[PDB]
Amino acid sequence: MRHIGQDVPKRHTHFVLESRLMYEKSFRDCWLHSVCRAISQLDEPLSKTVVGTHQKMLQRKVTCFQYNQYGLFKTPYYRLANVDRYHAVQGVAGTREWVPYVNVSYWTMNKMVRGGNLLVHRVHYTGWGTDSHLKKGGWEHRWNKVLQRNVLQYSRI
Amino acid sequence: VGYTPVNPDTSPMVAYSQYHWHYNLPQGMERPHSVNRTFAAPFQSNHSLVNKYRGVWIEFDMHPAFSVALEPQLRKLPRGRTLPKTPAEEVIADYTALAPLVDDEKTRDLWLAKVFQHCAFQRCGGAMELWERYCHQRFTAEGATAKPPLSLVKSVLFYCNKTDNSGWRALFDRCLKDGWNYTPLFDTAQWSFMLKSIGRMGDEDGVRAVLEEMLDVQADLDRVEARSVVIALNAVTNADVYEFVKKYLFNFGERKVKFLRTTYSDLRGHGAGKLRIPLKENDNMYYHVCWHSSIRSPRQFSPRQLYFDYTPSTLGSSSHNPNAKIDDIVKDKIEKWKAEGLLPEDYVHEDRVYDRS
Amino acid sequence: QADRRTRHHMMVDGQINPREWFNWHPKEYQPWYFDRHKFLYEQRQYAQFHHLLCHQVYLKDMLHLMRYPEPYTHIIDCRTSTQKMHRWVPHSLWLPRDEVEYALQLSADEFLDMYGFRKPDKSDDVILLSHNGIYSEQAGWEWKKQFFQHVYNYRGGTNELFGESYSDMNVSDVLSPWKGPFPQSGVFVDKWSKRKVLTRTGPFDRQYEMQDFALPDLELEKARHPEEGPRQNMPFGLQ
Amino acid sequence: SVSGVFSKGRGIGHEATTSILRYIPRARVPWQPSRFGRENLTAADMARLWSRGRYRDGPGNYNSGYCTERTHVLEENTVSIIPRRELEKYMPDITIGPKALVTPVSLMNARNGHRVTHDLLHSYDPHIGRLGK
RNA sequence: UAUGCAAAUAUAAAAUUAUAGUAAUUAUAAAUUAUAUUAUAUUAUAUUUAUUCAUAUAAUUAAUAGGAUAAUAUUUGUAGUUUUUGAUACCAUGAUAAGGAUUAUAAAUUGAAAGUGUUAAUAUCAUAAUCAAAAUUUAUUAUUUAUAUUAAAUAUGUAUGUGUAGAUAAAAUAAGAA
Ligand SMILES: O=c1ccn([C@@H]2O[C@H](COP(=O)(O)OP(=O)(O)OP(=O)(O)O)[C@@H](O)[C@H]2O)c(=O)[nH]1
Repeated sequence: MRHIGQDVPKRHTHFVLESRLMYEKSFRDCWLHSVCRAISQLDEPLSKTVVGTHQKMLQRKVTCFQYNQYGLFKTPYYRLANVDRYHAVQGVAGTREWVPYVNVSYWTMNKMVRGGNLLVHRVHYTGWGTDSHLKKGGWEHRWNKVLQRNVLQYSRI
Repeated sequence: VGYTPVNPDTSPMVAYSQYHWHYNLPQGMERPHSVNRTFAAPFQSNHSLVNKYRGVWIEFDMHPAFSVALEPQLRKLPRGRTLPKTPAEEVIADYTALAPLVDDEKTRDLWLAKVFQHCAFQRCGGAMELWERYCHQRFTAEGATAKPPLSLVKSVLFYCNKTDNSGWRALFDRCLKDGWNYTPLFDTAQWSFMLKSIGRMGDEDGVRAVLEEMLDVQADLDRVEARSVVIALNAVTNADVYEFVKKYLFNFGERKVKFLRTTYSDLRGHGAGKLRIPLKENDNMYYHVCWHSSIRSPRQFSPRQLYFDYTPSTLGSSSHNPNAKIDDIVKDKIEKWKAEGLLPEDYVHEDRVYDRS
Repeated sequence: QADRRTRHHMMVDGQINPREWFNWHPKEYQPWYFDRHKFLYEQRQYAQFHHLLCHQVYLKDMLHLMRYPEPYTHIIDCRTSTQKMHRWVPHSLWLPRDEVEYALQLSADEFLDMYGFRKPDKSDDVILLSHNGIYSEQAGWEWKKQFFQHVYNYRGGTNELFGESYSDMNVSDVLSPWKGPFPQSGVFVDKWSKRKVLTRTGPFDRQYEMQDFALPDLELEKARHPEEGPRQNMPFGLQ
Repeated sequence: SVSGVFSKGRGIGHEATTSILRYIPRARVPWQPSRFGRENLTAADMARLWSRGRYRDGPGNYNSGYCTERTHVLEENTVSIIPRRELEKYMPDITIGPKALVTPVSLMNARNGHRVTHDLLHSYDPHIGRLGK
């Protein structure tokens, strides 16, 4: 500690591990927090079994439990900073300084593509690439096609 | 380039260089590999077998008619992996009151073996009178010719080991090869219990005899629990049996000796509360076990610790040493010449230079 | 505080510092087992002779052969210095190791008329006995070089068979301290960076480490080191 | 001219094994012979180091509710901690205790192997929270 | 601005400088180096549109450890403090960007290598790092203009003033310009 015999060239690389740990905490708490939030603010009666006071008292108690839950992962994903795992450079998702597939910053992506470190193919800079969906509608169309392939393809039981 | 390494599997430049397969060249398997077939390792698990019985089995098997007849009595005796908590004196009284009635030597022996097992589980030392009442007259006395059942002898050994009784030798000597020859049928659990009991009892010759018999009969030293071996080897103090233990310790495997050292250290240190009876201090055996583990284990390299006090030669470091002795080399040469005989033998040599210290 | 034996300087007293983790060829770090308690010729010193080692024969086998002999197992007593030998091992034939190199080159009659017995036919088993089983092993090397099918060595030999103490080829397990500098034959140069690197040989090697290692007996070990710790010349965290 | 992050440390094994085990050399790591881990820290140093682990809602943070300092200097302007009694007047007190943090085994699978809501991930293997014990 | 007063480069020569003593030779030459289309001729340039531009916070980076249906390891629960010193709040070698002026129709692309914060040898008090709810003074940024106006993570109260000074931005590619 205190930069005495540091092994990693960059101190900030440990923030990547910290971000992974916060993602794991989100994995733990994403169900309990969502269930508590859903129960707390549901005005309509839950069912025949619980109505009126038996429901409002339960909502108050579950909200109290959620508040008492120390260390619950409240923060959303979009507000968690993204830091490269190669050079610990911060980039914000949605801009051009971060790529979604490789999870590395713009500078790291440029360095890796300019060297040989990531098998990618070159396309025209002012085009829509080679994907049919991108040519058809663009980013939103390919996003919707990903949704359709994932969920809407299945006739759920 | 840089401090961060480059992974060749992900980097396409390495994968497509002249030292790997280019993507234009056909992609196909080259030199199929068979590692699991040429030399397959046995399954050694770091974690112990969870479903193991972890105890001595008595091989209870009697005639079904006798078993169902004695079922009301046998409910109190232990069943397969089921141990009732009936008081031991109750079953002892039931046996001493009902054994003459049932006319079957094998059934009586099995019932007495179950009684011994139950009283051993309860650690009730009063049941040896049952052995003296029933078995001692005909199975082991003044050259008894009877052949006791394996179940009964195993149960008696388990009971005597549990109660730390001093009468186990009279039965073990009969159970050697020249007598009953029941040694090869003893389970590794039985051997571990015997070793632990003898180590607690502090018998110097018992441990040596048991270890030699185990090696002779091919008992599985690796599967014998480490704690029993540690307790057995803690009690040796005499020089002869200590030398025997030193030469015998090479039979165990490398992992076994390493974990023997680990268990010995933790038990005589932090794990002193693990044992019901604290272990006596035997620093000689502790040091020898640690040393033997160090010998057996592969030796790493620690150059700084090895050569911390290393000093170069006088002639090698003369230029870098301000006050070093150089006439010592001439003196050594003169001594070598005198030993060779070229110089006169034992000729008086005066100092060639001043002494600067 | 800082010391010449604790700092990282590459060169001390003009020679390569052996106290640097980066100053040693990587093959030295590879795991290895102690072998000083093994047989003399099974130790790592005879690396070029390891491929020529003979098989074994034990006391039980030797006693069984003495009680019940067989026509085609030549028991060769390869002991020199006839003044030392007193007893006769049964069913033994005298073929000294100092003469075996030429003896194995002779023909059948050429060997019979010189040694009083015929050639072992290069197919029958031969079992070699000598003091401490040293000359017997050295002779078994020659027999194997002459391509005899079955050559066995009796480790311990007549010395352990008759309970005497004869030490042919007097050799001391310990070695005298390396008074000279590090030999040039042990200096390793990197094939890429061309840096000078050391090797476990000369002044420091595995034999020196083994002979310096601690004794098995605690009461004898405590005699070597002084009171209040075995090693106090070094800092607390380097021991 | 010697500087040190921690001025005192304690050993792991007590005075029943080390006195005999010291005679056997230990092959320490060649490039770092002296090591100093968390299990080797003193009680106060280990406590103050573990308090600083959590980003917030932890004793290390100056304003997390579990601090112990009487005052905190903020931008060259001293400030006084509002005690729990004074906070209670306008902050309603809801507190269940250790039972609230823990969750049932049937919910452990849904919570992905975690039975504790504590912000430090608790693992049941005896190797991650590996202190001396 | 020739009337007087005034020999004067058109060369008989001996390495530079110097009173014909001062220093150690002195000069000179060639090649190359960013300033100058010419008026049919390897291209008609000349039109449209636009310009009130702003944001960063609460300190500890230096180990491996396997579990059900497997012929048996409590290795259940694996326990040896302390001699080193840089990418950190300067500095601590290299490396990718932006920047259209002459190789043209043709079976064709209108974006450059001359270098842009993070990356691989110089050290010598350095704990500066997001996990929410936060503090314009800083060159490099296309905002919605007068029928209907705040519901889900909390999300902009300011400047109506004759399409209005100076200064300045963009486009000759499925578009329409000679
Ligand atoms: O290998 C192990 C590990 C742990 N133990 C623990 O030892 C405790 C008792 O301590 P001991 O193991 O010293 O007593 P004992 O000789 O009477 O034990 P048994 O042979 O009858 O088992 C027991 O309660 C058990 O959990 C073992 O007996 N053996």
